Amino acid sequence: DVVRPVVRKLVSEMRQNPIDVLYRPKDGARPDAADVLMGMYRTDMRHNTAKI
Amino acid sequence: YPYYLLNRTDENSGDLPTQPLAYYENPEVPQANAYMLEAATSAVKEVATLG
Repeated sequence: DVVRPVVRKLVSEMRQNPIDVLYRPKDGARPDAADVLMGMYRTDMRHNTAKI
Repeated sequence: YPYYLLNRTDENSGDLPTQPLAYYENPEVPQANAYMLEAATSAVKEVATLG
């Protein structure tokens, strides 16, 4: 193999920068409108199944 | 001994021809084997990375 180490490097590089949703309120929305839905999203998408 | 004496004459012939001396060629480890050893070592070094 001369290509698989490249795949390993790319996978490790992108695993070092996790990305997840971040809800934000609308322009005219209240400055605390997104807290409850974001909290529920964190609650649901924190188990091992989501990361896997 | 400071010499290496050789017989010069043969009975039923003239002098010994005494062709130039030949030696068994030294073992070589053909460069195919060495080059493939280097290639295999380099390959193992490249794949032996988890990142």
